Amino acid sequence: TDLSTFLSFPSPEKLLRLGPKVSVLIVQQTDTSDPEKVVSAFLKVASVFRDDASVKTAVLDAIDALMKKAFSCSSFNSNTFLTRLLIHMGLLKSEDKIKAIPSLHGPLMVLNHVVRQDYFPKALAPLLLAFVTKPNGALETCSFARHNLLQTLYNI
Amino acid sequence: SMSGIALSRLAQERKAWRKDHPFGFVAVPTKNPDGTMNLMNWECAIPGKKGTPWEGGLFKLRMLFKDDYPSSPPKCKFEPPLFHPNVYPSGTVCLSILEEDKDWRPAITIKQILLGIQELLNEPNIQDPAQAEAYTIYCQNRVEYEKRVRAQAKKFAPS
Repeated sequence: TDLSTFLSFPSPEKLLRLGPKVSVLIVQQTDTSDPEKVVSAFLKVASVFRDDASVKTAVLDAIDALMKKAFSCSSFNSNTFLTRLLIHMGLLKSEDKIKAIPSLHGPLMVLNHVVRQDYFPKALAPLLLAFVTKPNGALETCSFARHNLLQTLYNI
Repeated sequence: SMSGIALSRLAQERKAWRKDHPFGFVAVPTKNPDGTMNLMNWECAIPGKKGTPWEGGLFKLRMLFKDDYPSSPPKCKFEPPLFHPNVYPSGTVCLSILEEDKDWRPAITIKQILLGIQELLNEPNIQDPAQAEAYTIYCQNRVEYEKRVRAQAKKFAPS
């Protein structure tokens, strides 16, 4: 109902408004077995991330709920998740030729957190490493988030 | 919307290929459920370039042509998909000459296409991958990579 207006036009404000149960809502109004689905909910929520304590907590909790459930469902294929994820972030080209998200600071800040979590399948690390560490990829500079991510990834 | 010109070059292409095609290579028009030929959908095979770790493997790919051909290049898809940095998980091959908006020409003949794809196997364009697995292994552990390729060639060797 109202969660649908947040997903159409992600916003840090609209996010806070969903209330203390955004964790449960996102997990419910989302098909956590379809890789393409989860990727969309991930990127969207991830584009709302920000340093503000209020928001930061909300976004990372929602993601934890979303991905924890996703990576748990046997039917869910993490490789497709990653692959499609790299796709939407415009790191990995595709056949459908999907139009990549505008900014990448949000997903990269969330990915560092995500990757540090247990629910994250460690065999995905290197694939992600290779594209986040791809020197000529969409990533064009000395990102701050990029360094932490990368550091965490090699550390794995 | 105008396949009359297509079925025409596909017919002289079918001929040219027969008078002289590369060794071990295969390229033949599939058969329609009725029994008649179909110069639109082709079943091919490329044997690993000798000396490379692809050596001895028979790699089958499908060649689908649009009603645009030769204005447009065909869609070459490996059946099944192959472990290779420039091959999509779907099987589709990502080569510069198979993109109408790029190095593709109506002059390009099947023999030229299958050969270009044979070359692409040993010499991949890692600058722009179409698959994550092959790419990751290629950059991080280039030796494990070759091992994977050899095991894949063997798996596709004529049994």
